[PDB]
Amino acid sequence: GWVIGVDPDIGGAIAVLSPDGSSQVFDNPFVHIVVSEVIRKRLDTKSIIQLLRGLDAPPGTTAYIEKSSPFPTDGKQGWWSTGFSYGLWIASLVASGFSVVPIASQTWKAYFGLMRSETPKDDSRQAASILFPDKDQSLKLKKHHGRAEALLLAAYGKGLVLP
Amino acid sequence: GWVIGVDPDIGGAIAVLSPDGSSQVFDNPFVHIVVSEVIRKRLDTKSIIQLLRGLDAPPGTTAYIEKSSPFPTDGKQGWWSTGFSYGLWIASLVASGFSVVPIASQTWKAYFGLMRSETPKDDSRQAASILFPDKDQSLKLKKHHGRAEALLLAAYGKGLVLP
DNA sequence: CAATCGTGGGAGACCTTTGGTCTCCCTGCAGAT
DNA sequence: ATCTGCAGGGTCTGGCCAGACC
DNA sequence: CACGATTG
Ligand SMILES: [Mn+2]
Ligand SMILES: [Mn+2]
Ligand SMILES: [Mn+2]
Ligand SMILES: [Mn+2]
Repeated sequence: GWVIGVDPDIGGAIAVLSPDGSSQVFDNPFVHIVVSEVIRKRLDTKSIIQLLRGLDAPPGTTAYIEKSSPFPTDGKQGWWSTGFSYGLWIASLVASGFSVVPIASQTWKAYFGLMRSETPKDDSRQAASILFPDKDQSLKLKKHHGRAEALLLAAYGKGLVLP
Repeated sequence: GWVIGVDPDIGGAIAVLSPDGSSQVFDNPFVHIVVSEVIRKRLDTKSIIQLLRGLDAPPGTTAYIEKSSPFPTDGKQGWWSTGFSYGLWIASLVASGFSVVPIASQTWKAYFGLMRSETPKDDSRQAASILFPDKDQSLKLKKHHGRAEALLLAAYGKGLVLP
């Protein structure tokens, strides 16, 4: 009954579903660092691992993480950060005792009927609100689509269905 | 007394130096996976974690990892893998109780006088053989330059000097 | 703070800082000795 | 196996093609 | 997706 979902990008989130139906969602911790004399956001390694140590999810809990698949038209910094966020999350999840199952974005979108949307991030927040109504106040901003994708990944791995 | 050096690429290595002067060097564990219907080498996350947790180095031991600096002329997959390997190693080292200090490749090269070499991989192997003569049999192949790079990073953090 | 937009990008360490100069790692294939 | 050369590249799923996505 | 802006 324990399922973890991870949206790994810099505005992403981690969702935890418990066997009693309750859910948690945490924004991905980040820090500001200096790269090439400008400011960049990067995931906070220590806060991520400290977040995972304090979860009540037992070892062997499956973590469903979105498969890294950046676009060819994305720049090389987008490719680096997609890879960096992917490896940092996977290593943190494996070291915390969790079994990592990568899920393509096409898989959970087709599962919830979210393919070919004009507003995919808004539809994600709507679908996660319907699946997790106690998280509806945590999904009202446009920036909360990372929270929704983490919830939908965990909802996919748990086998929940929309009404 | 205890210093760890990490060369994070797919042919890289991790070197561990003990306060009695002895040394160990392990090739980076990897697996073959399928990406876009071809075979790719990716770092073996679970084997890296259990390698770090089998070390006798106490928690708080500083792990010097080569700083990520892919070239602008490198392709977007090289940027992805450089980022992925960097984040996978950093999260693995932090979760195992080690403190991570990134070191630019120019830093330990200048400290050992290896800059502007026409055969830099050969020179790293010869420099590591002189610093760690019980690893001379483990540095005889050209592919062993990742073992040398990890040994030299660890030698930089320990303050060793060449004769 | 929160949202929107347009394009896809290096980064780093000294030298003798206040910018300039110069340096450095790879991946992913194919083929050959 | 081990080394060399060279240019810098998507990847995925639902069934080689088609069409989808961060 | 990232990055480096601009918008109120
Ligand atoms: Mn995502
Ligand atoms: Mn996201
Ligand atoms: Mn290296
Ligand atoms: Mn290397």
